Amino acid sequence: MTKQEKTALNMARFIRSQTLTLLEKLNELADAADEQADICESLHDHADELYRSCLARFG
Amino acid sequence: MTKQEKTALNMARFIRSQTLTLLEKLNELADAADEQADICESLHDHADELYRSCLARFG
Repeated sequence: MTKQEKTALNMARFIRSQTLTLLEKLNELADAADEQADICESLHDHADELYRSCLARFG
Repeated sequence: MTKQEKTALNMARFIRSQTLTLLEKLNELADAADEQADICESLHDHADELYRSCLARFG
């Protein structure tokens, strides 16, 4: 991979992990963050899809 | 807002900014990251929607 590709891939990994952490936090807030947790569940799946796509293309 | 809500809101802001940075990086790679940039454009819009939702609910 190029160095520029590696930066992007590392950032995609980081975003996937951050979105999981946020999902956990929103889930822990229960009813007080219910709709937000549902949006974040989708967000995390989308971050995972991006990471996988980068890995397959660059790697 | 609660302190737990503030943590979540701050994290949602951070993720929105990180996804924009990644989008810029993927766009700069042009054809070499085209599909990934298209996924990331959607990802950033979804992060913006999450942030806005948290802000309106917690704030």
